[PDB]
Amino acid sequence: MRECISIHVGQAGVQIGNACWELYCLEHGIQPDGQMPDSFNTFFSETGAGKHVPRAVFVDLEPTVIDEVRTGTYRQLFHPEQLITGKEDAANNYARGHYTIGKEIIDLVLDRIRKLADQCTGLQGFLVFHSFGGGTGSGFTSLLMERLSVDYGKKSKLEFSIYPAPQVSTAVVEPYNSILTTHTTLEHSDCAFMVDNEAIYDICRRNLDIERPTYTNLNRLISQIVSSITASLRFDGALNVDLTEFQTNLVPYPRIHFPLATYAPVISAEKAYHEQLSVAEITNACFEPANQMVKCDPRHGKYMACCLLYRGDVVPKDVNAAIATIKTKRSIQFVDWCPTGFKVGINYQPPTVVPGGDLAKVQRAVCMLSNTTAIAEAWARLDHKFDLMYAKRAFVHWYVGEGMEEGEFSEAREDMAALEKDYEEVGV
Amino acid sequence: MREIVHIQAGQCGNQIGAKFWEVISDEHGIDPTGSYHGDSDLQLERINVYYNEAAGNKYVPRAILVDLEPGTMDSVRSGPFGQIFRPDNFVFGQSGAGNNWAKGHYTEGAELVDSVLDVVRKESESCDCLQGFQLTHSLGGGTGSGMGTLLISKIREEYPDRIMNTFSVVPSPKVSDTVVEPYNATLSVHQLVENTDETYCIDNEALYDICFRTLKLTTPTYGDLNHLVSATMSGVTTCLRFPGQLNADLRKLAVNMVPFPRLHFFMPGFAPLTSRGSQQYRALTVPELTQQMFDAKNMMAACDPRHGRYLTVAAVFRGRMSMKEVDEQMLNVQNKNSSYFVEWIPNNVKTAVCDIPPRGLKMSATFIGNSTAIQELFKRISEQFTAMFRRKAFLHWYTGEGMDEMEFTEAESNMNDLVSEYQQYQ
Amino acid sequence: MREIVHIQAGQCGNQIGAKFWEVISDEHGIDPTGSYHGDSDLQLERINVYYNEAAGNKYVPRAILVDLEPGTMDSVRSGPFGQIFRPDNFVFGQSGAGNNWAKGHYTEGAELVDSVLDVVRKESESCDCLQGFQLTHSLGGGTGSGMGTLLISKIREEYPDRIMNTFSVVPSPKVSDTVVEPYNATLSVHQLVENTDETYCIDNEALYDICFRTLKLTTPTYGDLNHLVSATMSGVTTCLRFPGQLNADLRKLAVNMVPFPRLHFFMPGFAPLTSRGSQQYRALTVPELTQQMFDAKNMMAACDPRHGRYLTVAAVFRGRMSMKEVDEQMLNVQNKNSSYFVEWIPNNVKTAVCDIPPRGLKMSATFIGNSTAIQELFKRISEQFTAMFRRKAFLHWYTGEGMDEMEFTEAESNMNDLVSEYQQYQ
Ligand SMILES: CC(=O)O[C@H]1[C@H]2[C@H]([C@@H]3[C@@H](O)[C@@H]4[C@H]([C@H](C)C[C@]5(O)OC(=O)[C@@](C)(O)[C@]45C)[C@@]3(C)[C@H]1OC(C)=O)[C@@H](O)C(=O)[C@H]1C[C@@H]3O[C@@H]3[C@H](OC(C)=O)[C@]21C
Ligand SMILES: CC(=O)O[C@H]1[C@H]2[C@H]([C@@H]3[C@@H](O)[C@@H]4[C@H]([C@H](C)C[C@]5(O)OC(=O)[C@@](C)(O)[C@]45C)[C@@]3(C)[C@H]1OC(C)=O)[C@@H](O)C(=O)[C@H]1C[C@@H]3O[C@@H]3[C@H](OC(C)=O)[C@]21C
Ligand SMILES: Nc1nc2c(ncn2[C@@H]2O[C@H](COP(=O)(O)CP(=O)(O)OP(=O)(O)O)[C@@H](O)[C@H]2O)c(=O)[nH]1
Ligand SMILES: Nc1nc2c(ncn2[C@@H]2O[C@H](COP(=O)(O)CP(=O)(O)OP(=O)(O)O)[C@@H](O)[C@H]2O)c(=O)[nH]1
Ligand SMILES: Nc1nc2c(ncn2[C@@H]2O[C@H](COP(=O)(O)OP(=O)(O)OP(=O)(O)O)[C@@H](O)[C@H]2O)c(=O)[nH]1
Ligand SMILES: [Mg+2]
Repeated sequence: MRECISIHVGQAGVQIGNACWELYCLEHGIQPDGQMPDSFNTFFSETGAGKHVPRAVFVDLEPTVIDEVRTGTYRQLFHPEQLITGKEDAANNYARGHYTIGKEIIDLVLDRIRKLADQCTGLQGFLVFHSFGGGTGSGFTSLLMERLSVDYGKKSKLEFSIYPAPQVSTAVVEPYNSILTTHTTLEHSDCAFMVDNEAIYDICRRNLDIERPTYTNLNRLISQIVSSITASLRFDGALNVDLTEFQTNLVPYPRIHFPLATYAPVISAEKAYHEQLSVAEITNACFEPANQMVKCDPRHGKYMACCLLYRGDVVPKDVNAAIATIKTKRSIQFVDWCPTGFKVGINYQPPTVVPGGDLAKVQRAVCMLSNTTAIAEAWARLDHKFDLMYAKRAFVHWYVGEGMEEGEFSEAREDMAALEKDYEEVGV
Repeated sequence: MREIVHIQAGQCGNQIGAKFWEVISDEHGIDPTGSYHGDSDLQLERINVYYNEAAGNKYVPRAILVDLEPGTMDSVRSGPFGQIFRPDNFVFGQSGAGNNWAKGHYTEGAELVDSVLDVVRKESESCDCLQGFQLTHSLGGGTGSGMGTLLISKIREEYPDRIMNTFSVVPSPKVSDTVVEPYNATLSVHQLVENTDETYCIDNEALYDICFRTLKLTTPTYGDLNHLVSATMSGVTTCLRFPGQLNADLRKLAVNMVPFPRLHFFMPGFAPLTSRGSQQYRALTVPELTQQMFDAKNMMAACDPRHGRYLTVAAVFRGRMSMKEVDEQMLNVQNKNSSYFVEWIPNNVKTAVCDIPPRGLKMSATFIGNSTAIQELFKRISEQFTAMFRRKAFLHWYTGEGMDEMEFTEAESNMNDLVSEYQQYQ
Repeated sequence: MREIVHIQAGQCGNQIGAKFWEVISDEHGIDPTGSYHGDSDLQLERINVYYNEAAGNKYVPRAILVDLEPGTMDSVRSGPFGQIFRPDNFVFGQSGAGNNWAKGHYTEGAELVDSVLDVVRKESESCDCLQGFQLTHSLGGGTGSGMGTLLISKIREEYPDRIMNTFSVVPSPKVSDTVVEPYNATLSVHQLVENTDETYCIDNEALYDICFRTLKLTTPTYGDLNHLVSATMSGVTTCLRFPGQLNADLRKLAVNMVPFPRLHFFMPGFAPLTSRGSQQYRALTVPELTQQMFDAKNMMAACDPRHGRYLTVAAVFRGRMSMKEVDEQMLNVQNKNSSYFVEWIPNNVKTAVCDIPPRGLKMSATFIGNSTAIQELFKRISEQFTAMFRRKAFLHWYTGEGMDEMEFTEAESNMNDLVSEYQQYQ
């Protein structure tokens, strides 16, 4: 009787949702036709007699990925009203995703959200996947987040954001996108996990022993992390969590709400035969820095809040002993004023592997979410990029021709410096 | 003729109560269908302490289950021994609190309080002369602690002279399982010092050491720990239901232990605790029971019992025993350790003996101690709490619900008042 | 026992009457030869309301077809389901009106109304206990409007105590079809004020919007719309033919709908409406039907509902349903939109339920609303009239046939009276 509605905005969001709904429809035994030959009401609606509908909205201002979906093998699954398509892309511009083109499509998706919210009882939150560097995938995200925090009020909202890398770059206006998006999403969203590409590249190259990843492998990893999060809602466990728990464990002040997510174990089938997997080595291997999904140094700060979800048949006495032998080490130092920074969750279901994928049948799995400190040093790196593209007034006319003023960039820089100094004050 | 209704609040007390009705229903010999299949007539003269006979000789228990997320109730109801609970009793909400004590106290509690009080009012008026109420909640989470707190406040506003039992798992010294835990602990102690006659503190780590170093278990699950708590509860209240040679009901214990009406936090324990590996190397006479009882590592709280002195001790025995052995070996135990006991209370024992044992074993015993060394645990709460209150951490998720800072300062002064009381008498 | 004859005037009326007898012969399970091939016993015990028996087990539909252009009579005679009419009914002249109301009301009526009145006298004498008649025509041209209104005034002065229905289309705001439209439209309204109990209105372009955005067809046709008007007609008359849990024939709806005599212009609607592709996913419940009902998009007239206030609502359902659900949902729709209904009319909804649904559906529902906002439509008619009446264009064609200017002024005066009467209670 506990529900959650997922939305997908932008290209990264709709492809990562293609992978996520692939894992979801694989998980409960349902065919892609939408029939099955009593808990999956938590993500699905029932359709009359012998049919099921997922709860999703795939909003894109560029029609080609929606047409690729409707031609794809999941054509018969969804409802053909819930694929909302604009007429013009944003071309990696934040103002076109927040103001100019995207404002003509917000009424349809808001009526769709209000219609999907009427068919349920105890609605708990929204899970909207979006990227930073793109135009429509951040501007429309800002508009929907501001509008929903206006409209619904006191319900939860969790995000998945793609972190723009310091070294690797694809677009050129990505610091503008991230800075203005963090300028406008800081107030209203509840907690948003950050995930980079290049750490997924490195853990794909080194731990699973792969040489060349396609984009679907990174999306399979992020979809496995999403399923590992909401597996405490989809079934039962000895010590269960739900979606309205993490806000009380991860968010100390109503400004700092930026955790990083991690998974374990990352192995191939050939490395899985010659190692018997106890809980101690995997809980220690959560803290090796090469397996963190964001390019940062966790040794360059402290750990503030730390949540753990377990999956598979794990008994709890060795769990408590593993956390006890974690805390006694020297390198993993903690913050002074937070002595109990652990939130533990266990589920009975073991995970499943996608056929043709990159995972073998491993009996256990760990998801670890961390609100640590040193990530904001990466913030300084990102902030430094902004200084370059404001020192010569680069690319300012392409932004101000769409209805923006110059003082917004200075207010964003002031807000980000304020966030960094609040951070370092709380740290030191 | 003395009646006790049962309320379970939260997740932890709900699983404890599932195993508790499991153990009691196995002991009195009644089947999960509700039909009676015991062996003697000694059981059925005393079945009215807990159950009701209902129109076609089927029996129902007297339980009311309370939570805010439905899946716990589904896991209890769909499982085995889920048929005998009457479906009018299940009262819950739909939102959930989730480690927010103001949400478990102020907001959803006002949504569920009148329905739960109405059902318990009908269940209390259906009974003749009730002796006590018992609740099982946890001290860590939101719905358990908050709704058990508000329920106890409403009940002691209603019934002024009926005693209250309350079994509460207490936060851990080594590793916590929730992050906002000292706030929950401090406010829950602030109300439990006000409104409860007896209550018990259970640690998880003491249960872990019990199942490791004495039982030699490899794979402990939560149901088994709950079976240990069920065994202690049945051992405390096996006197109401069966004949005795020195009987001791609940009010006898309540006027036995407490010297002063705030110091009612007990540490319980159970004996014997045997493994199948080392079963043959032992005998089972009363020195084995009385040596495994008065024990350092056998306590069900993570506090070394010789870190102070004792105030009072109660011991409830089960089996066909000999009384002269019992009281001479209790005087032997007080003779051996003269330092560990308060002198201004002499005769620091309280004894009781009933006849029927648990199913399969001959002798067993339940140990209850009001000691002072548990003050150490109180220190490791309040110290932690003060550190978080020095930085105003995590306050806004409470503050946006309706709670103010003066509540926390009053509760901290109350906890330091309670450890002032416990340091006064040693 | 209750008896209704049919009279079709005008082209649009002749086509929609062909489709009306089509859907009646498909709902009642009979064959185009007139012979019987139905299954149930319910389809023959109430066949006296629309047909008549004959020597040789042959059935005749009770209709009379009037016009002046024999091409459309050849069209309904040559096509399928043109066999069943009796050849004494096909009455017409040879001249044609040419979309001129003065000729149709004052010249051809003197030649045709005598014979039509004699045949309808014999047919109304053939029946036992008559309830009322219903006509189908338009409000835009010359033959249908004038001949229908003249026949209706003769029928009102003949039978003063029986009901009338008129399913007539009204002019469109965006694009017109005929240049002589507002003259005959205002004069037809001037007659329909006097001579008719009740009359529903259709606009063509709202049917175009419904067939575009909801039905999703590539090629909208005239016949499809005709079928939608036909389904409205059948779903209104569906209580006189089948028993139900709460039946409601036409006089009951007449006395439930109009509060005042001159406020007798309604707007109809149909439900459920889904396409071919999007058919399977959404369900067929009373919530989905009641949600799809109250919309600006469902309304088959060119009038926005939420620019004015609803006076009355009659919802006639078909299928096997549950009564407390539809009453609770009527209460929900009344509580949701309090600004949209008349305050001094409490409980603004009227509910009827019949058993036998239309064949091919598990449930269906018909909506009839009486909302005053259609005065806006009257505004965009009558103001237009003044424009032509500022320049006296096209007038001597009407004037040479025996018609004066003063009746145009009095018809505009009566239209002013009705639009100000809508304007007073708003
Ligand atoms: C104590 C012990 O190890 O023996 C078991 C029980 C039995 C427990 C049984 O309930 C087991 C429990 C397991 C240790 C755990 C268990 O699988 O999960 C549960 O929730 C239990 C407690 O119900 C389950 C199903 C067991 C094996 C054990 O319950 C525990 C560990 O308290 C129980 O059914 C009996 O009949 C007891 C009777 C004889 O006294 C012995 C044993 O109990 C005592 C008093 O020492 C029992 C054979
Ligand atoms: C909603 C729908 O598609 O109904 C079809 C009809 C059918 C319509 C049929 O008359 C079609 C119409 C087409 C949409 C249009 C059509 O080709 O041209 C016409 O003038 C129509 C209406 O006579 C034609 C020939 C159809 C396909 C359709 O008419 C429309 C589009 O209203 C009709 O013949 C039936 O048998 C109905 C039986 C079951 O009730 C369902 C359907 O109608 C209703 C009221 O739901 C029918 C299958
Ligand atoms: N003996 C048991 N203790 C349990 C069990 N499950 C959880 N717990 C204890 O719960 C303690 C923390 O309190 P909880 O989180 O259970 C109360 P919670 O906030 O979950 O209540 P809800 O708001 O109703 O969800 C922790 O110390 C655990 O040891 C169980 O099955 N048995
Ligand atoms: N739904 C439909 N509406 C129609 C159809 N044919 C006509 N009409 C509508 O009817 C409107 C009015 O037409 P009229 O009855 O005035 C034609 P009139 O009698 O004046 O001339 P004749 O047909 O020459 O006798 C016309 O403007 C169209 O909007 C049809 O097949 N279906
Ligand atoms: N993990 C992952 N990241 C992707 C994928 N596809 C694109 N990205 C990232 O998307 C980021 C750019 O933002 P986008 O969301 O693609 O841009 P947009 O929102 O579509 O804006 P428009 O092009 O105007 O429509 C790039 O940095 C990509 O790394 C994918 O399949 N998996
Ligand atoms: Mg794009």
